[PDB]
Amino acid sequence: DTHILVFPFPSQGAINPLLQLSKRLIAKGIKVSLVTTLHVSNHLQLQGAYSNSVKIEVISDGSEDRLETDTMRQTLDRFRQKMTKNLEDFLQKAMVSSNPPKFILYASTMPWVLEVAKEFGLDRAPFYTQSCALNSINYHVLHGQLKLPPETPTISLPSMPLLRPSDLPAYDFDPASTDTIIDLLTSQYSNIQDANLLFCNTFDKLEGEIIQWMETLGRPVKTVGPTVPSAYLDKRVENDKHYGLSLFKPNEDVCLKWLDSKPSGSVLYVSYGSLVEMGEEQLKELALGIKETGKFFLWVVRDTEAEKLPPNFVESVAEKGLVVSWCSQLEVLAHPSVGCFFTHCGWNSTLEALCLGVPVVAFPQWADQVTNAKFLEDVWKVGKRVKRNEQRLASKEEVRSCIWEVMEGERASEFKSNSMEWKKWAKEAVDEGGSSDKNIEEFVAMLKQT
Ligand SMILES: CC(=O)N[C@H]1[C@@H](OP(=O)(O)OP(=O)(O)OC[C@H]2O[C@@H](n3ccc(=O)[nH]c3=O)[C@H](O)[C@@H]2O)O[C@H](CO)[C@@H](O)[C@@H]1O
Repeated sequence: DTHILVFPFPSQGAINPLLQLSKRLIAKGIKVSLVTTLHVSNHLQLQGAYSNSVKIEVISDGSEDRLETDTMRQTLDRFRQKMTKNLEDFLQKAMVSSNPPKFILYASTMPWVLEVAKEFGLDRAPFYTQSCALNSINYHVLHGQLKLPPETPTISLPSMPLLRPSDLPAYDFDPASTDTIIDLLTSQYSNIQDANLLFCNTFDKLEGEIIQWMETLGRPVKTVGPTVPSAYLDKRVENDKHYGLSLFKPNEDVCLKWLDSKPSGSVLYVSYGSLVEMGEEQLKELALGIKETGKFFLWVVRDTEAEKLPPNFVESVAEKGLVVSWCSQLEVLAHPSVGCFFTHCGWNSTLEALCLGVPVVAFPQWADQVTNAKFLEDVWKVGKRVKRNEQRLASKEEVRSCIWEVMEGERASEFKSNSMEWKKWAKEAVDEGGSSDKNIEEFVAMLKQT
């Protein structure tokens, strides 16, 4: 049996991509052990009931958890120190077992794992879960060719589209941690000389030239994305309709029946992000702008954010809008009545829109969302970004006009045609013989040779 370890960043918001990749690997005959923390094992249902199910290895005792008194630097230092010892202790045992691991695939945000693997003589590779465009930006910040505030009005990197400073990732949302955040991201490219491979959560037709640029750094690059459940793509992995490893228990849904009565391609699905907080002022303009379009809309917004909606808003859109606390985003985007997706452009949501063929109204808020939005509008051409003013407020007029332009304007047919092409190309990449399937097959072949 060929056995490997997968070690994602141990957070709910960061583990889905390699859980999905793990499922593609076990479908090809690889035995996978998920290395993780007590916290993740307690909050997620990771155990499958089958012979080839991902094996869960909890290697921590919770002492690596953040304390309320920490600066981000202190939390990161304690995590690295304790998890370095935890991984060393785990490999001490695993490397002398009956079927020792032959490789460790780890999140790119834990670059310290490479030095542990190096000491043990264990093959290893980081997984970059975000876009390949972010790899180029972060690499250029590490090597001095770019700065956190761009020193120039325009940015022309190699094999990339032109970027304005507003298109660059915004991580100054927490000004005391900005320096720590940039050091961690730039540290993901520092030790790649010793990586067996570099894995990226993207596909060749989506970021081909950037991937080719990344291949000039000296190491083989394997695109294995999009990491979206097989049911919404190639359908080659039996009932894989969710991101997790345990059996899928669907929630009671009020969204699909409502969508069933609406005309095909007519409704705007709205989500500004499951963990994004929006100010009352901005939420009011967003709400009224959607209302002014007169379109049917399905807005998913969590209970603590829903309390910030204007009074009488929900009652005022009783006819055209369904505002709910939760829906299955994949099932909503796959529904034929959904014709546009108002999104914050998180990388997960970006790939879901591309895989499901839905045009977008882009409303990025922080981090890599701004760069993803730039690509959705200006490179992939599946939608438009909401214009904000000199105070960064997107007005209700700016929200309404953007929605109308994507769904009804001169380029509306272009966006739908482009969305349909990307859906076809994303499915092709992960289906048999595709660019991502080939890379996965190549990895599995390499593992079979040890
Ligand atoms: C790529 C990534 O790591 N996350 C992105 C984003 O979220 P991301 O793009 O992951 O967006 P969400 O947090 O909204 O979604 C998380 C997951 O929950 C699902 N979902 C969400 C809401 C809902 O009602 N139902 C549902 O099923 C989505 O399909 C997705 O798979 O997180 C940050 C937002 O602060 C971004 O900076 C990240 O780039």
